[PDB]
Amino acid sequence: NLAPLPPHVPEHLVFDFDMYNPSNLSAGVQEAWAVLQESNVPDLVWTRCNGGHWIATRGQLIREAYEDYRHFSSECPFIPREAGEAYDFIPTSMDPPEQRQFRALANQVVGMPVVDKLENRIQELACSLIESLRPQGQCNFTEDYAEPFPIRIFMLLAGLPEEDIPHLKYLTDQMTRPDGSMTFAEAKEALYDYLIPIIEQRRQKPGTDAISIVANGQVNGRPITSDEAKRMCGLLLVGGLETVVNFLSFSMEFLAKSPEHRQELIERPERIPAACEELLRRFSLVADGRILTSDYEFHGVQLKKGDQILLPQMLSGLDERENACPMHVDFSRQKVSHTTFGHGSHLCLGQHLARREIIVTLKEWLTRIPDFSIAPGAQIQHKSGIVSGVQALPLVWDPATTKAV
Ligand code: HEM
Ligand SMILES: CC1(C)[C@H]2CC(=O)[C@]1(C)C[C@H]2O
Ligand SMILES: [K+]
Repeated sequence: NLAPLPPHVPEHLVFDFDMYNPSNLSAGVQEAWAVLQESNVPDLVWTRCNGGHWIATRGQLIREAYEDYRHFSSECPFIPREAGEAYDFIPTSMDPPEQRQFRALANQVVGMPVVDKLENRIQELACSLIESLRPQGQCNFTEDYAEPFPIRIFMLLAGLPEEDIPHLKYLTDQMTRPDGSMTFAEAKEALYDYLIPIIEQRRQKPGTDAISIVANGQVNGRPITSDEAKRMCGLLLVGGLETVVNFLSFSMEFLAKSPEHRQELIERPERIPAACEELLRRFSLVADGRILTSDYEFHGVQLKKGDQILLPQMLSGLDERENACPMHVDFSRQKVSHTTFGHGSHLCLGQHLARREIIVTLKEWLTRIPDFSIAPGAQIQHKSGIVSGVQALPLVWDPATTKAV
């Protein structure tokens, strides 16, 4: 239901958008969010859903807010408030100056030098999974590739057993698209419960895995504490288990529905890096926010200290004012503008791993399975949250049109 309208919010700014169950979700989750950018809607609106919060609907305001960390703090970055308050991951729950020291440590496990390290294991696993699917002429892409590929890469990088994936995937699901079986705080508690003994073991007997690197690392000189290491590893788990996993399904659903864009990439494989970028814009999928540190007049709207503001990273690139014809996918876009990996001091540290996983998937899938479609009669359902997603993606192809390499 709807929270009572606070006294300082004018009535002409009310627009009751539900980020966990938007009205037009049946048309596609990105399209459902894009109703916030129709001609009747102001640049900054208030929704009474999920406890009541502001929403910035346009790339210009979203970028400005993410840059101004003095007014828009990441101390409480999730809606609803009880989730944002419980949220204490590092570095995301910190503002500069304190935040920055932890980014260098995190960069040690997912930074560009490390991604070049994993280059061939990433390639090897993608090829292995796709060739296993190729003769079947069908798959459930979410379960058969979108989950195993990024998650098994992350679990190897973190030195965690693959048998733990269903448990951990359940918990990160509850932090991003809750089904109501757990609050965010309970899921976060359960994630830390998993991590605490592992952190302890790898500070006594350190190794070469990402948890060992974070847990034995230094933070601008001084040792990291066990608690900080846990709060960093929690974040890396969510990123490894929820981001590329869900993005790959949006991308493959689009290609399965658009033979012309497929053929363009088969005909012209060197455009695949650019296509990755244009797909990251069109099927952007993260939406978090900030909390006001003081009363502040922002673009002619009076924001109050403690107000939460959703700053949908998803919406910047779908904004017609940043990209003409924003809902159309054009691999030859001159200037692809988006904030899919965030903006400001919290720019995604995993984005280099993410791009490699996406580009390797596209190259290696189209090589072996150039021609595929949605299974006949299937209605693809999307789900909305902090990270939006695809419920299921049944694909079909003629094994005779395929190639083993
Ligand atoms: C398509 C894939 C991905 C997308 C769209 C994405 C998106 C984002 C966004 C929007 C933020 C900024 C959050 C904010 O400002 O509140 C972020 C931060 C971050 N992401 Fe990613 N992410 C992706 C993949 C990953 C992966 C695979 C990892 C692996 C560990 C990762 C690690 C991080 C970290 C550590 C931060 C925090 C940086 C900081 O707070 O200083 N990301 N991501
Ligand atoms: C918003 C995020 C997607 C981003 C920062 C978070 O807390 C995430 C949920 C995981 C990481 O990639
Ligand atoms: K918090």
